[PDB]
Amino acid sequence: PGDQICIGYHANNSTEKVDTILERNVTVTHAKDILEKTHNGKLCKLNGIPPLELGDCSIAGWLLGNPECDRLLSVPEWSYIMEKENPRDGLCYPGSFNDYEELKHLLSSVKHFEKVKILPKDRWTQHTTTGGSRACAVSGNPSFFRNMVWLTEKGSNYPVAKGSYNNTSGEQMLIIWGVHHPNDETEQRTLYQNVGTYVSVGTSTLNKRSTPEIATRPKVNGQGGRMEFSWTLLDMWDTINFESTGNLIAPEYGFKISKRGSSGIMKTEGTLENCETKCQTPLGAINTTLPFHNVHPLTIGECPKYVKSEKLVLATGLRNVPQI
Amino acid sequence: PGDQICIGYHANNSTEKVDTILERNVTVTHAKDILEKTHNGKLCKLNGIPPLELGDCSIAGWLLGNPECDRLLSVPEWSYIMEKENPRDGLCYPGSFNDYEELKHLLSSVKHFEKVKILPKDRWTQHTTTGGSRACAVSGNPSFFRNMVWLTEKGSNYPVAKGSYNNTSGEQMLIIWGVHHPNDETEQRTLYQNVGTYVSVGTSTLNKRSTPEIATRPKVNGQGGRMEFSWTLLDMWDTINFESTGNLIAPEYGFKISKRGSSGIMKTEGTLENCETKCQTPLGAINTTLPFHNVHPLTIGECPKYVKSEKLVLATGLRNVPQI
Amino acid sequence: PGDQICIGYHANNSTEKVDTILERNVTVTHAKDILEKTHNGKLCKLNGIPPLELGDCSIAGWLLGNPECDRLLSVPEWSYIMEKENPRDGLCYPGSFNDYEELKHLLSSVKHFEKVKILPKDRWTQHTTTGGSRACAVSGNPSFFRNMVWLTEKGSNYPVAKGSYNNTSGEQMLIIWGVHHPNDETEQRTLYQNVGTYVSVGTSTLNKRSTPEIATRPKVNGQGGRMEFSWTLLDMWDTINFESTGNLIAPEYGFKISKRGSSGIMKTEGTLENCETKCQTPLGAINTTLPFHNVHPLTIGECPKYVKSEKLVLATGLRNVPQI
Amino acid sequence: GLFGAIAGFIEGGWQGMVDGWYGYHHSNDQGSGYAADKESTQKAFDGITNKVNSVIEKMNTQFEAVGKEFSNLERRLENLNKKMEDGFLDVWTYNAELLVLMENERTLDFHDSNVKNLYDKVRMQLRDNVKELGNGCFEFYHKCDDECMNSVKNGTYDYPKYEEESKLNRNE
Amino acid sequence: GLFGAIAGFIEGGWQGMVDGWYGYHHSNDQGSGYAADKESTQKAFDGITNKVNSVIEKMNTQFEAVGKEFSNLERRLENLNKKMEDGFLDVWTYNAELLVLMENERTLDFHDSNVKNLYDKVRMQLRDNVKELGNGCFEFYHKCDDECMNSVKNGTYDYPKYEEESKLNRNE
Amino acid sequence: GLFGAIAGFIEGGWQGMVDGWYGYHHSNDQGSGYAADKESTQKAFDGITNKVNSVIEKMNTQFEAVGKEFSNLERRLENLNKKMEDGFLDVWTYNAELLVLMENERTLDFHDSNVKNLYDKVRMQLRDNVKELGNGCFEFYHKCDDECMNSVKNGTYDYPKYEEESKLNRNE
Ligand SMILES: *[C@@H]1O[C@H](CO)[C@@H](O[C@@H]2O[C@H](CO)[C@@H](O)[C@H](O)[C@H]2NC(C)=O)[C@H](O)[C@H]1NC(C)=O
Ligand SMILES: *[C@@H]1O[C@H](CO)[C@@H](O[C@@H]2O[C@H](CO)[C@@H](O)[C@H](O)[C@H]2NC(C)=O)[C@H](O)[C@H]1NC(C)=O
Ligand SMILES: *[C@@H]1O[C@H](CO)[C@@H](O[C@@H]2O[C@H](CO)[C@@H](O)[C@H](O)[C@H]2NC(C)=O)[C@H](O)[C@H]1NC(C)=O
Ligand SMILES: *[C@@H]1O[C@H](CO)[C@@H](O[C@@H]2O[C@H](CO)[C@@H](O)[C@H](O)[C@H]2NC(C)=O)[C@H](O)[C@H]1NC(C)=O
Ligand SMILES: *[C@@H]1O[C@H](CO)[C@@H](O[C@@H]2O[C@H](CO)[C@@H](O)[C@H](O)[C@H]2NC(C)=O)[C@H](O)[C@H]1NC(C)=O
Ligand SMILES: *[C@@H]1O[C@H](CO)[C@@H](O[C@@H]2O[C@H](CO)[C@@H](O)[C@H](O)[C@H]2NC(C)=O)[C@H](O)[C@H]1NC(C)=O
Ligand SMILES: *[C@@H]1O[C@H](CO)[C@@H](O)[C@H](O)[C@H]1NC(C)=O
Ligand SMILES: *[C@@H]1O[C@H](CO)[C@@H](O)[C@H](O)[C@H]1NC(C)=O
Ligand SMILES: *[C@@H]1O[C@H](CO)[C@@H](O)[C@H](O)[C@H]1NC(C)=O
Repeated sequence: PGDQICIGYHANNSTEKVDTILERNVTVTHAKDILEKTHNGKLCKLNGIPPLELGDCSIAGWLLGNPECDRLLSVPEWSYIMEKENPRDGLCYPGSFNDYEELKHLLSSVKHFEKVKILPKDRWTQHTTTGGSRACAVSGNPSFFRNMVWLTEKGSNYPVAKGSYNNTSGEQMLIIWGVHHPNDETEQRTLYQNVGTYVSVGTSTLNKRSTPEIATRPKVNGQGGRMEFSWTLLDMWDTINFESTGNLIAPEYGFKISKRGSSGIMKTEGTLENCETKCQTPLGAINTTLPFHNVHPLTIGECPKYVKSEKLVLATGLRNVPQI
Repeated sequence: PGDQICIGYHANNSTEKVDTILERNVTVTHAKDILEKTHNGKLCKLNGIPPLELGDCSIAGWLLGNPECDRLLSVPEWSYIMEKENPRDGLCYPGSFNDYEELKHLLSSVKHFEKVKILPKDRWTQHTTTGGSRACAVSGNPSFFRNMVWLTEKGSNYPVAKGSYNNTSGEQMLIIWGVHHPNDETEQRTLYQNVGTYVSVGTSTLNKRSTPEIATRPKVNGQGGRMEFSWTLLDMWDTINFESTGNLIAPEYGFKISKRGSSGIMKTEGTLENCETKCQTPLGAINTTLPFHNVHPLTIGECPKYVKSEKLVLATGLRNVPQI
Repeated sequence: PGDQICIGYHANNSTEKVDTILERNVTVTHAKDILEKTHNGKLCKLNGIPPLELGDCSIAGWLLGNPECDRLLSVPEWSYIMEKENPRDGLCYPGSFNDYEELKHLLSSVKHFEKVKILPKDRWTQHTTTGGSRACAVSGNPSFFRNMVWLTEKGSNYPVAKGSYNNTSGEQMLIIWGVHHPNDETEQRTLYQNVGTYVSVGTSTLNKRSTPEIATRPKVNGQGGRMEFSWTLLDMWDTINFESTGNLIAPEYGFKISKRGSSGIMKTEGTLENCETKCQTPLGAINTTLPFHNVHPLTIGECPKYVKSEKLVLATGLRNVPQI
Repeated sequence: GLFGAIAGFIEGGWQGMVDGWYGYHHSNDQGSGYAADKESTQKAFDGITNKVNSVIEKMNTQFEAVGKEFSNLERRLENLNKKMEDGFLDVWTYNAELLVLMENERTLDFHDSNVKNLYDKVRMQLRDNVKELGNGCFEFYHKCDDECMNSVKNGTYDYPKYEEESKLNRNE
Repeated sequence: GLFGAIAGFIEGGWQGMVDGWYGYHHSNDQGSGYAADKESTQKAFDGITNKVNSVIEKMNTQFEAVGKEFSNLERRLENLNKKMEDGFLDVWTYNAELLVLMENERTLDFHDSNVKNLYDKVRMQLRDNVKELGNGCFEFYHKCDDECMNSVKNGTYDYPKYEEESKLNRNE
Repeated sequence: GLFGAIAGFIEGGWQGMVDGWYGYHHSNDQGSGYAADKESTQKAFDGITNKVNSVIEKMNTQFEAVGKEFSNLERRLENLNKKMEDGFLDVWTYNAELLVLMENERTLDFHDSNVKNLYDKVRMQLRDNVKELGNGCFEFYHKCDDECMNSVKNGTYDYPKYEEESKLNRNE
């Protein structure tokens, strides 16, 4: 029996397993897990920029100025917006908000507003502007959405109410207005004096109008009346004209779009923690170099790609075969 | 010449063919067809539960109570709904049905209603309720949708008509109402006495109103007038208020959602047969253990996955090679 | 040392490269590029049929008959429609066009109209029909959309205006109408005499109405008023009835659909050249036998399949290996 | 094929071998006959079973069309819905057809490999105690009775045992 | 490569073999020269043709974008339409690019297999009538004239015919 | 496996070979030991690195869900959006899982090929100067000291150099 040389391959203590088309549960010498499965369970700043935490406020509650949302009257630039599934503080005086989901979608490309006092309340010299409701009470007295103006009768008269604003602000501006639909004729008379009224809004492109509807409805927050809100994005250098014989809920402000970019509304019951991330999910932040994750499909930031997989492991080494 | 041993492989009489990337029409010793191509040509019960067969009725004809649809006045739980492409019996008094496709989509998650008499007709003590039309004639006399009430003048008067219902039924309830748009002023006066009327509907979330439109239109089923129907899903414990000075077509009933689950409307001209299936298509029922089928993309039940393929055959055995 | 035979493989001067999963930049003896990357930079006839070149006109400008679009008053069959991103000549009298994008989508299946004079202007014997605007001026005098009729007061009266048309044309017919929303009461009185007017339109299936809105708006093309246009596809053998007490902008014509088929609106600033193609993109025409292209995703004609790829090259030959 | 055995150096298949995919035909003084190789057949059978299950399983949350209706004023939305549902249909038909082609290819090559590997296993055990005829057969330089044939077929052939006798016969 | 012939034990290719993908170079008393193997080249040519057609054909009902427009109050619908059309674009670009990579891989290995199988076919026919040099060449133990070379190249080499002469020369 | 070496004719792996995927164990008068083959290991390492990058890279413009909301009167549109976003999710999960399976398969076979090719390279160089034992080992017919072993391992074994001595020893 002479000198010998033998050809062979590496084995080790690895218990790493992979699947193939032909065979499942194969032990290999080396493998690469390419799926991130972990997150930190926290809502964080995104690249150092905090989200806008609405708390118990809805998007409508914020922009109208529900008095329960006063912390939000001036807010800095945000990276995403946190909204609860069913926020308590929205339309405190009950009603509706036309094209509300379109407005929320707009917010996915906006990172900051500058609130501009476009129609200062003191200029309504022919109408009462202090009107409020117990539905919006503050410290036990009637009040109202902070950003809006409830025009009512003055000296027992309501002349045609006309206001206009030319957007010279340098960017497109979000403007909201409403029409009050009273419960009954007493309400209409005591508030407006006039009957058969309308609210007209007109820009270069929009012409929307309303005749207020008097009708008995179930009480919501104490009120059978409703306020129906609408909105528009007023282009640079365009003018908006409001004209009404009664029932106008006028904006005092507009929200100039002051920063644009990728953002979004995250649905969460949680609160911001003192943490930093490049990738935020509703369940928590991800910090990984891996190319895939299975944490949640709705992520904001510089994220890995989401898959439903429970495992994604690539073989790199060879079949790990028991020694002889 | 000495003893021999030879290595070889199986051949047989198989004519089964498969394709590969590299070669087409390869005969193999064994193969597995994974595509179901057959069905029984019948509409069947789905897991023992029959579909709702509308016959010549549309969804609107059923829910309004077109008199041609009286077999449908009380129906048990269904597994799917069969509707013809162009059902004859829908809006017998002509008109429109707002958000009709949204209503049909709702039905894809509903498997039963309980029809509840929410606004009994006898309680309209200040209005006439026997109103009908030749467009809805039964046995040669004017009649009307069975589930609805046409309020007209009584004693030559039409006072404000107010009805309300609080949904205490234990589930969300579908409620339909209409507004009559007359052809002419004669019609409006003889039916309602009043002019410049409206129909208002209000819940906690919905505030929809109408001013009836008097106008000459082509006759449909004999009538130039129209009835415009709308609907809502009234939440548990919410109230609906109807208020009208004329032209209201009131519901007498609501449809409480009494069973929920995966369902759907199948478009078919066919009729139910005495057969059972786990998987129904519009062309017929499928009974297979195979993972794919190519019968039709719109299936209801526990079905294989649909592909457009004409064939899907997996090689399992080897290339079947002619003997030597 | 004896006679020899050797087994080997082809090499050549090829520098063609391909990628695999395992290795990038592999030189092969033969390869097949399957991706078309070139186009001719021109807008062309498609199979000998020219596009409809709108020039500075929008779809609305064409169909209403903006006087700046008079070249388009009669147009032959087209293969596609070229529209600029922001055409100058649309609603010369400012306003809106309801369901405008739905109308544009309809055009993706229409290749020709026959314009039919359905409501000849001379039959409005009780109303003035010569009304025009400086917003639509021609040769320094007021004019109006060529296909529409502005009904105004005659002899200081405006009786109920009624017109009707039964579609006996043999195909479905596109019909457009409008309502004028004046700036002020002077306008309303001088034009119509009547106040509290309406425009009603009714077919077998459509019942749409309007109350004109008087309101101050920013001037567009000199005008604070607006015209709100709507449209319908009138079925064969159906009738349309117009009825108005003022503010009706009536069609004089309907557009009978005279050819149907795959078409589309191409967005382009370019002009038709004297060239022929089977495949048109907004960047230019493609002429290729290759199965894929990367030129632009929006193509019209018999085209290859679009992919975002920069390269798609299939190896056909073997690894090209340096001689010994 | 890829491994050169099936329809290759082993030119044809055996109608007479009915109890497996791969195996043997032996010829000696005692007689001749076919026999399947149990081990390699079973190994291939399990691989193939796993393959068919894997292909099926990867298309289990495949797209399903859901019936919806649209008004005559919702033609864009109708078209979007149609293009979506048809688009997914085309993707999944592609996934299915491509997968079946690619895997059929590999299945046929897998069997080819299995035959080649079986041949080579036998070859590497028998060494120069036999002649390689080039047609899948080996001719023995020593008499190989039924028990000897069984040892070849179960991988326990004893080269040293016949080494002496074979080399004398190869040389004489 | 996978089969170890191309850029493997056959270290380089032949610029001088111009009429096919695989073949022979022979050297004897009469002379030397290249010749393509017609049968194996044709077989590979047909496989490759089928492959290119199959890859193309599986992406024939591939997604097409359809131009639609949306109002300033239909931004969600616009975005849905965009995400859909772009989503399908990305899926089909993936299908195309992946398919071309995976199949390019297999194409190069296919040629490698074809060379290996050709070598082995010749080897298994020539047996010990030649020396295997380890570089793709066989050196004959008997003189092999042009007609002899042609029989090797068309698969009709007669081992028994030269068996006697070769074994004497191998041993002397 | 496909190439019959790993868990094949080379029945087990080596815990003692720690500096590469494939290589040698030698035994002579001077001693015994393991050594990785640098060239074949490096070649495989680069292929595998390229593979993992390619699989990752082909799913880089993969679909992303985008949060949108819908009214109680937009249930069809909501459902369309959901079916779309879920549909793409399922397609990309499929692309990822399938790709990882198919490539894992090929990775294990790639290593098998690399071992087989290394064995064959050594075999085709050593020729009849050794005995093929059938277990991955070659037994030398001439003494092969450490420098001789190194020449085998770097592919510069000199057959002619030992040809005379080996043939005498094989025959005596
Ligand atoms: C609204 O304000 C603008 C800015 O003061 C008015 O004037 C011009 O509008 C253009 C629009 O392109 C601006 O870019 C210019 O800055 C202005 N040009 C000048 C020097 O007058 C505009 O006229 C105002 N609108 C109305 C209805 O008066
Ligand atoms: C409508 O009916 C309900 C049930 O009778 C009324 O009363 C409560 O409503 C709550 C809502 O969450 C129900 O869950 C309870 O069963 C009721 N609580 C009790 C004990 O009163 C409701 O008030 C009615 N609506 C109106 C407007 O009166
Ligand atoms: C509109 O015109 C048609 C055609 O003249 C009228 O008459 C029939 O309509 C049917 C509809 O299916 C057509 O197919 C026939 O050509 C007509 N039949 C005959 C012989 O009268 C229709 O009546 C008209 N509409 C109105 C309201 O009068
Ligand atoms: C492999 O095959 C050999 C040859 O047949 C087997 O040896 C025989 O085993 C059977 C069953 O015990 C009996 O016929 C004899 O005991 C053996 N042969 C004779 C007559 O000596 C052997 O068992 C097999 N080995 C393995 C590992 O399966
Ligand atoms: C394989 O090649 C051999 C050797 O060339 C062929 O035999 C010759 O055939 C040609 C054409 O008929 C003639 O040169 C002679 O008849 C043969 N050679 C001589 C000189 O004897 C043979 O035809 C080929 N066989 C096959 C199956 O193709
Ligand atoms: C292959 O291996 C051989 C054997 O080890 C190498 O030859 C030796 O090279 C080293 C470094 O120069 C020294 O030990 C001697 O010069 C050589 N051996 C002796 C003692 O003669 C050779 O360099 C290697 N060749 C290649 C191409 O890498
Ligand atoms: C995987 O294989 C190991 C042994 O290698 C075994 O312990 C385990 O049961 C297997 N797991 C699965 C998923 O079957
Ligand atoms: C498939 O092959 C068989 C012979 O095996 C032949 O009869 C038939 O023509 C082929 N069919 C096709 C699709 O070409
Ligand atoms: C591709 O390879 C060639 C040499 O064959 C080389 O010149 C070139 O740099 C390579 N290109 C890339 C993309 O790296």
